[PDB]
Amino acid sequence: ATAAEIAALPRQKVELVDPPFVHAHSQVAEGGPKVVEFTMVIEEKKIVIDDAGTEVHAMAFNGTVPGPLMVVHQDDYLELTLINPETNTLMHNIDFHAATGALGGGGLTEINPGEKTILRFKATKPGVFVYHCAPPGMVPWHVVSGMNGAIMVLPREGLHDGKGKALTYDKIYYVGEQDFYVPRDENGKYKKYEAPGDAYEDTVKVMRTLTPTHVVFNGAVGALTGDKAMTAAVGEKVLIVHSQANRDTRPHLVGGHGDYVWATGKFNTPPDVDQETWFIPGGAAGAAFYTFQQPGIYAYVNHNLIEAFELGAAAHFKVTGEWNDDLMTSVLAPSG
Amino acid sequence: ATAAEIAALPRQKVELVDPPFVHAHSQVAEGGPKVVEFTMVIEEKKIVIDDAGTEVHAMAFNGTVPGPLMVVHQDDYLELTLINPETNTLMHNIDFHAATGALGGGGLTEINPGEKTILRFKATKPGVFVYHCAPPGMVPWHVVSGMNGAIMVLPREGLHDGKGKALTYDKIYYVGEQDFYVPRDENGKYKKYEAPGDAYEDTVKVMRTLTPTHVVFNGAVGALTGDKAMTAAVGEKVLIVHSQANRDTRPHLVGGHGDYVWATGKFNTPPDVDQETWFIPGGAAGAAFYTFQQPGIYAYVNHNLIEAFELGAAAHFKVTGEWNDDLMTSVLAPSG
Amino acid sequence: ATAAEIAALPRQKVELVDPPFVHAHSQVAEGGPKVVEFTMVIEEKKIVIDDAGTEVHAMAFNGTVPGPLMVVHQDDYLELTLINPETNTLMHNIDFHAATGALGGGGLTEINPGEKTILRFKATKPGVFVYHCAPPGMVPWHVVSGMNGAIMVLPREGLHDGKGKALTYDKIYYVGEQDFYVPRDENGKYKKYEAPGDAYEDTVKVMRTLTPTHVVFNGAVGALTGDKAMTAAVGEKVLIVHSQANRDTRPHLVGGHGDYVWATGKFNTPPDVDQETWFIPGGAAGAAFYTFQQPGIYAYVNHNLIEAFELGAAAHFKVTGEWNDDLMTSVLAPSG
Ligand SMILES: O=N[O-]
Ligand SMILES: O=N[O-]
Ligand SMILES: O=N[O-]
Ligand SMILES: [Cu+2]
Ligand SMILES: [Cu+2]
Ligand SMILES: [Cu+2]
Ligand SMILES: [Cu+2]
Ligand SMILES: [Cu+2]
Ligand SMILES: [Cu+2]
Repeated sequence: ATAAEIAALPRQKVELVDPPFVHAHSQVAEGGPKVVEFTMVIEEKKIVIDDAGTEVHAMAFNGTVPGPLMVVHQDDYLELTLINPETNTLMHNIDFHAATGALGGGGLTEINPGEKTILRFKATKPGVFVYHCAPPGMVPWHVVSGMNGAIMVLPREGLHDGKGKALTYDKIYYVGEQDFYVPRDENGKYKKYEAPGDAYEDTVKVMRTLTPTHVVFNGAVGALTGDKAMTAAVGEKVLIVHSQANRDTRPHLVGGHGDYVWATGKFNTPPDVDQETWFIPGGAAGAAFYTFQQPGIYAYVNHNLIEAFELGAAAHFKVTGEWNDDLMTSVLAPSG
Repeated sequence: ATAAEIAALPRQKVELVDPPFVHAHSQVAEGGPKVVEFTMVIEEKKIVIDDAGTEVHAMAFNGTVPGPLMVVHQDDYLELTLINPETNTLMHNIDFHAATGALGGGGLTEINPGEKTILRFKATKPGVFVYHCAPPGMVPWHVVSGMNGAIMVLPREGLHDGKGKALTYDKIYYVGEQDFYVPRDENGKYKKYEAPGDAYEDTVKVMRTLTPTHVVFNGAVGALTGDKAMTAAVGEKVLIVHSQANRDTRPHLVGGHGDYVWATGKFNTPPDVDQETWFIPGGAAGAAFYTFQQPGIYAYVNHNLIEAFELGAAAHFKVTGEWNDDLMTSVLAPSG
Repeated sequence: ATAAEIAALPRQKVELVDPPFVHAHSQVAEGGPKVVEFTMVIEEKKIVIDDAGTEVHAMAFNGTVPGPLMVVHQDDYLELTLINPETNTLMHNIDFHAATGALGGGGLTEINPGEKTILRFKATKPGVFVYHCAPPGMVPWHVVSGMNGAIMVLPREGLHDGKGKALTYDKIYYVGEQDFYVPRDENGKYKKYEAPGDAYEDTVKVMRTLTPTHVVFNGAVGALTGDKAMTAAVGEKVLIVHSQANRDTRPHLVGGHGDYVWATGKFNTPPDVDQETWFIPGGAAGAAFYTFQQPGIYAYVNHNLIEAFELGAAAHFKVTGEWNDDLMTSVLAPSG
């Protein structure tokens, strides 16, 4: 397309929403290609990641960890206005794994505190993709400080299974998984720092052990539980997008399955089916489609159970509806 | 189907056998859907896992680590009677990843010592699936104490390749891989405990390093080597079911291949072919089909070779038959 | 084929080149099956792997880490003459994951210093495969000392996508990724030794932590950068073969994609497409095909960013050509 043709395309400004929710969109594209506009302000901010009060100096796109899910359709253009407020202290940028050129956009979006930039790229490939900050020489530190999220590039005709049958979800959730490396003192207690820079040296030492102290969903142990548990109903079709920008994960819906899973996150790659536990490598996003069949509470976890239950990688789903005794029944309840 | 229809299905009791062997079954279903009954007694007992007398207080379904492989066909019902003797000290339950609802059955099978329960579930999806104990609040501790196994839900018409041709094995083995986390004193010696609970704190500390002290097959270093090597003959077709309920593994048959590998373990997902090393994520089972072409001793390992040869994840296959010089030949033996 | 039939086949002597380059070959087979001859001399030598002068006692096939890529076609025979110079101190052998029998050839190629051997095997399965040394009792030590490489067994008809359309590359690069476990002294300084055997005990203790001190490409931090950055031009199709003989990796071309990726490395397994980050388990090789569309510098990394940017797993591609503003453009460059 020529600059003239792109300039003639319609523009649509989208208001982002905080994970695990996803901004309104249509699965099947409405009309032809458009330039979809998003705006995100970067906030370096202290966040608490567990019940003990452990703090992390997060580097957050749009103020959240993970950053929000941006949704467009194949061949649409995503135009991001990225702002680094003067209140921040570090330079930041953004690398869209969905984009082509200049290190995912990283080479064209380096902004110091007090600056902004607008990047536009054509979303030529359909799938879910990670996006993350990557300042030369300080790449992993920004990413494991929570500066990452994902986008979804839907095929213009929506999702289909491996044989061409349409797959239409009733609702979608975006689960961003984050590995944190928090320094500890001599008593094994997590340390707190005044400014982000103060924690750098101590944090890199922990990062080098390749052993996170916390592995969480939506920025904190238990973030997606209780009144923040995800919800569904028997018969409801749910797409769960999951990302991990730095480390491998293996999602599992306890009590359910992944009916169709684009484990690589790419929609032109046929989805695996009837999955118990799928695998998403560090640096990628994946998506699982499931139709709930039983009511009750479900856990959704990274299936290295130590990471799930000791480190924080566990969420819950509350599901309404009628119990199905054909699928499962307690013939004899626990008894002597 | 109707309530009367389910109640009218035949019921069949099957006797289990210890891993790596598998109980009698037919690859193609015999007759229509049935309710297949199994019974397993849980045994908490000390087992020695290496050549230095290292002990683990195992939590073993049917007295073995891994628990036995249960085999049924798609749309049969699996009805398990699970028994927790009064001589045990902990509450246990079971989550079948093959099942749908109540956390895989975990929510309906919590049995204290002195209790039993009977769970029935319809095996709606074909494939090999992990099953494991999962008491709320102590899930990884039970799983890494060896309380896990797998089941195989065969398609009613048996296995097929990606093109629809039948794949009929001559024999099948079940290799359960276990990551253990045994505490050590300050001198580096593995600690011993009187009761399972006594080791809880020390064990969770090791678990949090995400670094197992041992990674073994069939519950101990060298359990499937030497006089306990698995066997085959040139020309024989073998299915090797492999599971890991908590941590990733990458099986490899040294000197062989995985001709067809359902790496995700699900039969409706076409198998990868001609594999050198496949990948099974923690929380899943996989299956590899191979026709032996050469006689001799083969090693079968988790291909992180440190895990295989330093930590214990190495098994052997002893294969009889005629050597094929076309496939391989020493043109010039080692010589000065 | 009979011994006589094999004896009658034409032979072709190949001259190997140092990674990441690949020796001359034809994608589509030129004529019928042949016996392709290769010769490699094993060199035990010191290599410096980081800018702090850290040393590793490398055990290098052909004198490099990784060993060179050998290319043949399906059903050709690969005849390797392996030499262990009297100047070396250890016995070595070779296991080709591409081969069938005798532990991949390892059981037939054990040569002490001063000996040589000639092994011939039929390349019956198409794809990229790892090859590595594996002396009984000291397998991982040789592999993590850099004694591994890969070979590519091309289909006779060249590469094809999942629907049969031909995929012909303009350039091919071989990236061998190595996990190193270098002992440190009481002050965190890396130790040096005057003999390979002298570091054995210290090295095994680090290996057991399953935590590498370095993760590098072509044997050293920054190896494939600067004077060694890989090159291409906009419009060129490039195949990147990547192997890791002992530990998992997750390749990612920063600013690009894996248009077609045989993640399992096997050509009869259809490639995944539009990949952002692919996964190669320890003990395997994989291959990604990409057509460059933007000029500039690209980073190529293992996407656990700590492994890439703290431990050393990062390479660069320098691409020439015209920038494409349709694919990506800076609407507003970084500014106040
Ligand atoms: O089935 N998840 O523990
Ligand atoms: O080919 N197994 O080391
Ligand atoms: O997109 N690689 O950090
Ligand atoms: Cu940043
Ligand atoms: Cu990235
Ligand atoms: Cu238990
Ligand atoms: Cu589970
Ligand atoms: Cu060697
Ligand atoms: Cu190997």
